Amino acid sequence: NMSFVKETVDKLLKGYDIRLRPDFGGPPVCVGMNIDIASIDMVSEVNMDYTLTMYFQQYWRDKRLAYSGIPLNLTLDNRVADQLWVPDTYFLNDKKSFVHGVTVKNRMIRLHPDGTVLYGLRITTTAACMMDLRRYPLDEQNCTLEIESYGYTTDDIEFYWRGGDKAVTGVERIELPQFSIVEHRLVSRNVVFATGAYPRLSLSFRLKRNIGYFILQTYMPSILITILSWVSFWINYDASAARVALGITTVLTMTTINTHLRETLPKIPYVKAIDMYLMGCFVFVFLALLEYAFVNYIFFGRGPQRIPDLTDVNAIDRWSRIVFPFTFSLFNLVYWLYYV
Amino acid sequence: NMSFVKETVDKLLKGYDIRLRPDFGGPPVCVGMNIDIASIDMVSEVNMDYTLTMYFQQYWRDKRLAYSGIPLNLTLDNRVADQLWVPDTYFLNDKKSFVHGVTVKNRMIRLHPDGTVLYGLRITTTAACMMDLRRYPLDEQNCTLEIESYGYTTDDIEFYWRGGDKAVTGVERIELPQFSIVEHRLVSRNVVFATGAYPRLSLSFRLKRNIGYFILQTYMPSILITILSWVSFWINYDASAARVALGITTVLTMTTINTHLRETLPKIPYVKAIDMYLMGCFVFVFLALLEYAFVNYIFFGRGPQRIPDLTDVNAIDRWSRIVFPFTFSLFNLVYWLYYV
Amino acid sequence: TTVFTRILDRLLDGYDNRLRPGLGERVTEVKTDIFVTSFGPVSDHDMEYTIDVFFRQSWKDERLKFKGPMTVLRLNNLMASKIWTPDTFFHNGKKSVAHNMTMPNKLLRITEDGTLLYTMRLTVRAECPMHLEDFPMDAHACPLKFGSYAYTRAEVVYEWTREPARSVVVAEDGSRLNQYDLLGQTVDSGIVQSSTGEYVVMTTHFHLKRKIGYFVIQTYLPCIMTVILSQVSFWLNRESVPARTVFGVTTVLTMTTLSISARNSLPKVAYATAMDWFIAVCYAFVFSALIEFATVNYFTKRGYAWDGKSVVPEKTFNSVSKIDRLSRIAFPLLFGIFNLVYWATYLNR
Amino acid sequence: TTVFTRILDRLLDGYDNRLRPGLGERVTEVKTDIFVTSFGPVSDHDMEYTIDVFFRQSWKDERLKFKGPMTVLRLNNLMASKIWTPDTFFHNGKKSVAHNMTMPNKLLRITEDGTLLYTMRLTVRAECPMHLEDFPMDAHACPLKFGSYAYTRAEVVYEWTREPARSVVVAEDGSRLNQYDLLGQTVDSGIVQSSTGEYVVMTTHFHLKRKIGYFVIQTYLPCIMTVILSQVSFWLNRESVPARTVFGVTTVLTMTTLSISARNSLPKVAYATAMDWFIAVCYAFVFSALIEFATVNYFTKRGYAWDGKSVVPEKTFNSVSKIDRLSRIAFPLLFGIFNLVYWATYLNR
Amino acid sequence: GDVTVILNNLLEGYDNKLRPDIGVKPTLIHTDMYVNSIGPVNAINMEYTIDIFFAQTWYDRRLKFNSTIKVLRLNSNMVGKIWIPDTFFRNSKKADAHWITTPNRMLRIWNDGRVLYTLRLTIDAECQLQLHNFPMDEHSCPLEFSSYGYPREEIVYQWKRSSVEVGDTRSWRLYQFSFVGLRNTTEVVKTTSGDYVVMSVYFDLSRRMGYFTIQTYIPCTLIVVLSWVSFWINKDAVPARTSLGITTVLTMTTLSTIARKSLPKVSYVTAMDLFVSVCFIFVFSALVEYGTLHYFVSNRRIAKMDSYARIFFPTAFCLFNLVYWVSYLYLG
Ligand SMILES: *[C@@H]1O[C@H](CO)[C@@H](O[C@@H]2O[C@H](CO)[C@@H](O[C@@H]3O[C@H](CO[C@H]4O[C@H](CO[C@H]5O[C@H](CO)[C@@H](O)[C@H](O)[C@@H]5O[C@H]5O[C@H](CO)[C@@H](O)[C@H](O)[C@@H]5O)[C@@H](O)[C@H](O[C@H]5O[C@H](CO)[C@@H](O)[C@H](O)[C@@H]5O)[C@@H]4O)[C@@H](O)[C@H](O[C@H]4O[C@H](CO)[C@@H](O)[C@H](O)[C@@H]4O[C@@H]4O[C@H](CO)[C@@H](O)[C@H](O)[C@@H]4O[C@@H]4O[C@H](CO)[C@@H](O)[C@H](O)[C@@H]4O)[C@@H]3O)[C@H](O)[C@H]2NC(C)=O)[C@H](O)[C@H]1NC(C)=O
Ligand SMILES: *[C@@H]1O[C@H](CO)[C@@H](O[C@@H]2O[C@H](CO)[C@@H](O[C@@H]3O[C@H](CO[C@H]4O[C@H](CO)[C@@H](O)[C@H](O[C@H]5O[C@H](CO)[C@@H](O)[C@H](O)[C@@H]5O)[C@@H]4O)[C@@H](O)[C@H](O[C@H]4O[C@H](CO)[C@@H](O)[C@H](O)[C@@H]4O)[C@@H]3O)[C@H](O)[C@H]2NC(C)=O)[C@H](O)[C@H]1NC(C)=O
Ligand SMILES: CCCCCCCC(=O)OC[C@H](COP(=O)(O)O[C@@H]1[C@H](O)[C@H](O)[C@@H](OP(=O)(O)O)[C@H](OP(=O)(O)O)[C@H]1O)OC(=O)CCCCCCC
Ligand SMILES: CCCCCCCC(=O)OC[C@H](COP(=O)(O)O[C@@H]1[C@H](O)[C@H](O)[C@@H](OP(=O)(O)O)[C@H](OP(=O)(O)O)[C@H]1O)OC(=O)CCCCCCC
Ligand SMILES: *[C@@H]1O[C@H](CO)[C@@H](O[C@@H]2O[C@H](CO)[C@@H](O)[C@H](O)[C@H]2NC(C)=O)[C@H](O)[C@H]1NC(C)=O
Ligand SMILES: CCCCCCCCCC
Ligand SMILES: CCCCCCCCCC
Ligand SMILES: [Cl-]
Ligand SMILES: [Cl-]
Repeated sequence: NMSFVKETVDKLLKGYDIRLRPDFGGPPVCVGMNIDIASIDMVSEVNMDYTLTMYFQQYWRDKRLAYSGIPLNLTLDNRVADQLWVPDTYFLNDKKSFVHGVTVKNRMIRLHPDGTVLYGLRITTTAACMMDLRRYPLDEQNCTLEIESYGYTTDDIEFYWRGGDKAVTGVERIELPQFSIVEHRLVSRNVVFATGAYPRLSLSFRLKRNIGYFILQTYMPSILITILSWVSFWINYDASAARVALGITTVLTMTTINTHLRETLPKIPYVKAIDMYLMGCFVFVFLALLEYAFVNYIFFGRGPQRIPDLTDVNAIDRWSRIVFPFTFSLFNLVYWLYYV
Repeated sequence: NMSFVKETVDKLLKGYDIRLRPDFGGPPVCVGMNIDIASIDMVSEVNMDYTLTMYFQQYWRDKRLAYSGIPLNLTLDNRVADQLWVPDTYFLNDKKSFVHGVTVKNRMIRLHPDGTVLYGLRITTTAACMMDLRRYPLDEQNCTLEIESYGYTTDDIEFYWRGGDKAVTGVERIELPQFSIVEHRLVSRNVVFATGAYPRLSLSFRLKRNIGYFILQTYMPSILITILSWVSFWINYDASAARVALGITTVLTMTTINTHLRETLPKIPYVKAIDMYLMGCFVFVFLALLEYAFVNYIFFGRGPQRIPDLTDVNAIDRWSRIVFPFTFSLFNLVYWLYYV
Repeated sequence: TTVFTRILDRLLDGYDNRLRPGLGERVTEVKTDIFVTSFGPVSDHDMEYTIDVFFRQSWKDERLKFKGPMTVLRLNNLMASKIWTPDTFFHNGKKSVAHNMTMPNKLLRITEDGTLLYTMRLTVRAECPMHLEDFPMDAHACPLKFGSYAYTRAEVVYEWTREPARSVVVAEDGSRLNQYDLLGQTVDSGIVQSSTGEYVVMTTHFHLKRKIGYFVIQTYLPCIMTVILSQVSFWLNRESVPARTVFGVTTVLTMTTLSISARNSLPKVAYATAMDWFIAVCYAFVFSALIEFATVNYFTKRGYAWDGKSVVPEKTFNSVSKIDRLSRIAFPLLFGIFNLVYWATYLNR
Repeated sequence: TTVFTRILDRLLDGYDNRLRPGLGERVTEVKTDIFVTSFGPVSDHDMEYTIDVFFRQSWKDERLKFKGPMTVLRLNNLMASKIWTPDTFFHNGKKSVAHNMTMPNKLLRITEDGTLLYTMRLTVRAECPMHLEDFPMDAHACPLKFGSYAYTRAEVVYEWTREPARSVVVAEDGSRLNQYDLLGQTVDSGIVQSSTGEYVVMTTHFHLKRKIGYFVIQTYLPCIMTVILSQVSFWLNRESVPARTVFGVTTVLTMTTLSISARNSLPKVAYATAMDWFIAVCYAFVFSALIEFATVNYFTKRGYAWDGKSVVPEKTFNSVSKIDRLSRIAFPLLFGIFNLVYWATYLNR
Repeated sequence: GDVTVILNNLLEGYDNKLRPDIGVKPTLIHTDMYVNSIGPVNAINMEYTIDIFFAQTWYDRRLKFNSTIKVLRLNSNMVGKIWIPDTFFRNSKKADAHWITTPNRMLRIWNDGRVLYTLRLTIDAECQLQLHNFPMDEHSCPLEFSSYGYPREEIVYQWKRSSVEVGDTRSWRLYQFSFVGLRNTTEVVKTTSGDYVVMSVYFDLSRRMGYFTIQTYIPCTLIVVLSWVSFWINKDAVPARTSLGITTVLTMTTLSTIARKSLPKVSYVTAMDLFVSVCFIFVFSALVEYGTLHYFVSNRRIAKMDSYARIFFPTAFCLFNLVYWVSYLYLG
């Protein structure tokens, strides 16, 4: 029996021209593609890319590989893929990709009696997606994978998603610590370069950044330090040592929070929503300390000489006890409505 | 004319045994070497290595490759190198190296009528050099590139810097972010191992670090904090809150400077010149704060019971106003003379 | 099928890929154009930039002429490795990638007259020397130089496919820069001389300008406000010795915290950048403010401040320090003047 | 050239590299020696060390006997890939490097009687299990074990070329260690048992001791002085409540800054090291200094200090705290006792 | 030699592209595993490193031979000549065999056709860590493998008597975890190209606690206790109590920066985050307590708020610790 399979396979590969595509000179060869996504990781804001591991399958019919007398779908050793024609599929936004090779090259070739070829690869790719992080950490990112044919134009090869919207699976099972995959969708279109028009398949995800991390690490420490800076407004004006120590240490603490976050957070060198909130909180603690310096100067500098009254020391503190909590609430309302 | 060249090249490689060196069984083949240094990058103190990109040219005569009737120097496709004998040149202190392969392998073969072979490679190597950082950042480093034959002993191969001191170019155009190449040197010698004696060429650079960055960021903040702690000697003894707050915050500031410099500077796990200066300044702010506690104890502890007098707090403070600036200047004088 | 198969077999019959087209007769001329799909990240620490391109080269090879119904042989890399192709390399290039996922990203097209079109997809990481003395207000022209590796200009020359400006094209969405603005590219051709001969170099200079808004909100504004806080202590009464001392030292510690944080973002160079001088000057103003109070406190006669009830004729009270009154003008003015000189110097370059 | 080519072509005629020499007749004995050109960095974070070696192996293959003008065939890797070589692998080896610049860094030499000398230049990264409970006063014996992968001891055995001590040689200037001292080496041999049989293992242990000077000046001395500084407050008058309160908290904040910085440099072990215990005890001492003042401040009757002129009648003034007087002795003594016990525990062993 | 004759005969007419019993029955493969070391667990990348000797045994009737020799002990030379199962590791982020000094592979063929194939592997395997109980978190990191292209009708894997063997666990690179035990399972996973027999090994890991107790839990507790010193200071000591209150807040903010030191930026609250945050609230409230006390008593029962704070703050922090440690060390 196994001789008949051996004879059949030898017959198929004898005289096989790997240089010729299926249906050469005729209709373009239709290639169907499915992706099973094993994982997504290393979503990099700094490098503007994400790393994707997937089972990339390609489907097409090669009548040269049709066989009869065997009611089996012949799975062959993956090294037979080198003796067969496979599509020249490439990913346009791919920066660094490899086919896994333990314990062997993670590749599959499965023939079918009608001549259909199932060609599977296990690929980890680092795909580039431009990220707009001006709303970070409340940003939402759309990262794609651009599947295209390099050499063959639309006259020679055609791409489609095998299974329609069900072509890509495993997206719902992905666990990203920092993102939630809101939606994924599939697009089939044609792209024109200077060298011709090529089929393109596009797989796009929508990543929404999880905010719970930044509530505990950024916003709550900043809010609580800002509120502490208002405690000086309820301290007697004569307590210069107390209010100055309270004011300048909150400024130092806000600096400590801001400089710590500059290290742990990704280094994105333009202004983001996270920067505006930290700068806004730093202005409030800066102004709260300037409030006492104004209060001290009014009592001592302009005392013997003899909008709040600006001449009553108690009025300035009582004014600040209302305005500073009120403006900071208004600052948050403007901040969160503009970004959420 | 082009068919004549093809037959000429075919005749040269007919019967050519790649396993046999030129003049096999005879005198050693002389190999002359030129280096065009493209760049030097990533001079790493942590890894004790530097990365060098260069055009590495090798010159030798192979009588098997002599051709006649063609008044031209044949530049063949770089793949012809695989069919020719080339020296087994290696770099002893090379940690990681590669030949650039975009768009093709960056390799040159140029034959000459008298059998001379010009073999070039564009090599990026991370050569290792141990750096003596005990005087860092006021240190000079000497990083070399050892060039040796692996299999052939001095009976089989001979190296020489082709062109004398001109054999290496592009050193004067090197721009290092942290160093400045004082000079470079070419040395030819033999090295003996247990398996025989081998020829060696040595290219060494002398690197002198630039301290302009460390003056503003490393030394001056420590100097200003040390001077700042002397302000305590000009404040009255009974101002305990003022003098202690000044004293202990300068200690905290020196700690902040020292611990953060440890993170930002290269992780060198032994004592360097800079570590002594930071520790020396940390001693001065420690002694300045300790000076007040001595003054406070003399007035309040030994007061009711009834080199300066050691019984007058004003005398101790006035004594400290001179000795601390004087000793710190003396410490700086001894430090800078020792390391410069 | 058979006609195309016979042409493929006949093309390489008697063909020597070790010889460039026209060797010993004429100069092999290569037409080159670049499509930049993404101008990738620029690293100031490594002084390098990444670029993703379609590198297209075209030349004439009379040995590859064919006659048949087809006018172009849309061939793969399998045939391209069998024929002669230019040994083009990037002079300032670093570790670069010729992608081969899932197959070698190369195409070779042969017209019936022997013209070859040879494109490949590359990710080129290239050196970009940087002079960061104006950091973060610096502008750079990152180069991209390429040419033959082994063939002198008497053997292989390079030309741009079209006018040099239009021979390098960047995709509309192909700017992956976070800290820079790509202002455009300058394209030129030249000659370089080496120990091995003269070579043609094709150069593209991508112009970048660093965006300053982040450094304003992360470093410049916090440092300016810290200096203002130090100078605002001049308005406190001179009898608040613990307050003005704590005000002085903690501002110095605040500047130290900001100074260290700023230098972490700065590339590890040895000269002084524009941000270094701003920080160093802001350090001097904060340092001098504490010494200003040290002088003021030295002349404070009385340990009690004004009681808020008694009048001071012109028990007695300390007067307002003349050092304080002058420093209320000199320190804000000198820092204001410095900002005018600093910002005019570096924003006008 | 023809004569020498015929000798080389005759060696591999009817030669099966799938079979070890002496198969079915004897055990293949491989003579091994190592020349350590450089003992590279030891990485605590990876539990590994790098070593650059000339790994030399010698054995007898009677199928490669020859006759000719020469007595030794100084060959290359091109010939070596055609013959049988030992499948030596490093048992604790991580991702190691066989250098290929500019050519494979291997040499093969065949004497006329069939003896083969086979040396390769390698960068061996080997696992070094480190128990850092005594950090930074810890010492390690990093092993370098190697042997055959596929052949048991009944087929292939390894022996040192010379006496085992003299069969591993370190170059005079090879030490690339920044944080360790290479005290010495121990060379041995043995048998390792697996589910697939018994295998010869050749073992070298490199004895390393960590240098402590950097940690003394960066961590121990600043922590000791911070503790001394906290106990210095015991000599301030009890009426200086803001002074001693700020003294207590800022030393605690100073200890926190030192504690966090010290742990950032260590490998990310989740158990307590020696340095962690020293810092923890220092943290407790600084915490206890501020608690001591709280007790002292609780019994301070009067808010004013001694005026400098009135005689204390042993208006009235506060006496010096008995808690302060005891703490001036108890705290320095207990910290000194702890230091003597701490340093004796770790420096001795 | 007769061994050369045997090897040549076995490869004559042998097609390595065809699985043994290709149209007859599934090719049963018996797998072993020797774990050389389990490398560091990388929480940030949600992966761990493992180094194994991977052994696979199967019968190939094309490799039967008749001779006095009963087993052909070969090196990696013949691995590429015969059919080899396409075993890959499903959760492998990155894996590599070893090639120094030669391919670290073994091939033994018995005269009845049984084939033993062994190779050394280093695998970076994905492990999704649930860090809710960090640093008291326990994990069971899997290592899955199966055939890449052969479904269960063609290749079946099966554990041997000793499925997974481990050597000296004390020599492993588990910096932050202690190895607890391992389990091996067998399951069938349905994919778009068929149903595959999947073999899993689970490595139970428990995080070590010693570093976090000294570094975070004790210093954070001492800062909270130091903040209570304010309640025993006279309320007239405005500079002393304000400086103590705000400096403990600054210290607590400094101590909070190491809570998420080596963790991915997850958005749930870990056990370490809950403790540090509560400690921050306690020192925050101690400073707010004095501000309220100072305002009503002087800057205008509340006049006795210090007496209440001397009891309530230690009691609430002791009650928090009682609930915190019971529910994270015993209630899981
Ligand atoms: C895109 O392009 C990239 C390239 O840019 C491409 O990657 C390349 O992929 C190919 C496969 O398609 C790889 O080639 C194979 O590599 C196997 C080993 O891979 C490991 O080692 C690589 C370095 O190879 C050196 O060392 C091995 C032994 O360790 C040696 O065999 C090699 O010749 C080579 O040795 C040279 O260099 C060393 C120094 O390095 C010198 O010391 C030495 O003297 C010599 O000069 C290394 O690069 C690999 O790492 C890469 O890949 C891994 C994944 O695999 C990845 O994780 C890494 O990150 C990294 O990317 C890896 O460590 C090698 O075994 C294969 O050789 C087999 O098979 C080929 C088939 O053509 C055959 O030609 C060989 O002769 C050999 O035959 C086998 O050998 C078996 C083992 O001994 C044996 O069991 C078999 O029986 C058979 O034995 C022979 O059989 C013949 C008859 O067939 C007979 O005549 C003989 O006598 C004998 O019996 C093969 O070379 C290549 O390494 C990859 N390169 C890179 C840079 O990654 C990628 O795939 C492309 N992608 C796409 C989608 O197209
Ligand atoms: C992330 O970001 C990317 C980039 O923005 C998003 O990708 C885009 O997604 C949308 C939604 O899925 C895509 O729109 C669809 O495109 C397909 C394919 O269009 C192609 O093929 C058509 C075949 O008939 C062809 O007509 C198209 O030609 C266009 O241009 C010509 C002029 O040149 C014009 O005449 C045509 O009308 C087209 O505009 C093109 O070659 C298309 O079939 C879809 O049509 C459906 O929806 C429209 C809605 O009006 C409806 O009218 C139709 O009847 C039909 O129901 C639709 O247009 C878009 O192509 C994607 N773009 C890219 C660059 O990929 C991605 O969605 C984002 N991800 C997430 C998660 O948000
Ligand atoms: C680095 C070292 C610098 C050393 C600088 C040393 C500078 C120096 O020596 O200043 C002294 C003086 C102090 O002025 P200030 O107003 O602070 O002090 C008053 C001054 O001492 C009067 O003389 C006192 O009156 P009297 O006659 O005693 O009744 C008065 O007593 P009272 O009315 O309060 O009771 C004091 O308050 O300052 C200047 O003149 C400012 C010049 C510009 C100084 C600019 C300094 C930056
Ligand atoms: C961390 C240590 C915690 C210790 C907590 C200890 C808590 C505890 O019980 O303190 C009580 C007492 C306070 O001593 P201290 O000298 O600080 O307080 C004096 C004491 O109260 C006298 O009784 C007062 O005189 P009188 O009789 O009223 O006229 C005197 O008033 P005045 O003369 O100033 O007007 C007070 O100053 O301490 C000890 O005896 C030392 C014990 C050993 C201390 C060992 C310390 C290591
Ligand atoms: C790994 O799998 C094997 C089976 O392949 C398990 O061994 C079985 O254990 C059960 C226990 O009830 C016995 O009934 C079977 O007879 C065993 N089969 C054997 C030995 O072939 C083994 O326990 C598993 N290891 C685990 C779960 O850690
Ligand atoms: C170096 C510290 C100087 C502190 C101020 C001194 C003022 C002296 C006025 C005569
Ligand atoms: C009476 C309260 C005094 C302290 C209040 C501090 C927080 C104010 C938030 C509005
Ligand atoms: Cl080291
Ligand atoms: Cl771990």
